[PDB]
Amino acid sequence: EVFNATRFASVYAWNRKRISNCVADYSVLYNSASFSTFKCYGVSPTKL
Amino acid sequence: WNSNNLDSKVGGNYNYLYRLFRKSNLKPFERDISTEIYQAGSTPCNGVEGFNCYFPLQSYGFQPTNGVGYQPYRVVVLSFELLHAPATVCGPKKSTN
Repeated sequence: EVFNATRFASVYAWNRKRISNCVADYSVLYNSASFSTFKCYGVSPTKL
Repeated sequence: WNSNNLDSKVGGNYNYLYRLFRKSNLKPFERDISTEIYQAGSTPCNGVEGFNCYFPLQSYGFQPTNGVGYQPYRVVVLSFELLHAPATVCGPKKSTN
């Protein structure tokens, strides 16, 4: 729902989401072949 | 040893780089002078860097106005092996008798 929703917020008051007591896989977020730009500083996108 | 006037330049330092992100680990007694771009999964660039490409050869930034932890340190490693040949300061010793 954070990615696919009916509408978003503005920049002066944006949505803040915390991921706690959960688990996910960042492998599906990389092979989507639908993103325009993808920058990931601080760590490698394939070794995080 | 620490160098305060040998490598400490005002306009930074770009002639010395260190590998940080490349996956190829340098084994001992080896050398690799290849300047490539780190590949992150898809889109292997290795010279046409862009989408999902990082610069592993990060710059140091040697400046004389920095702290003691950022000053350049000229490091020299001396490896060898034994039981093959002597040296000079070993000892002046020719055939005695």
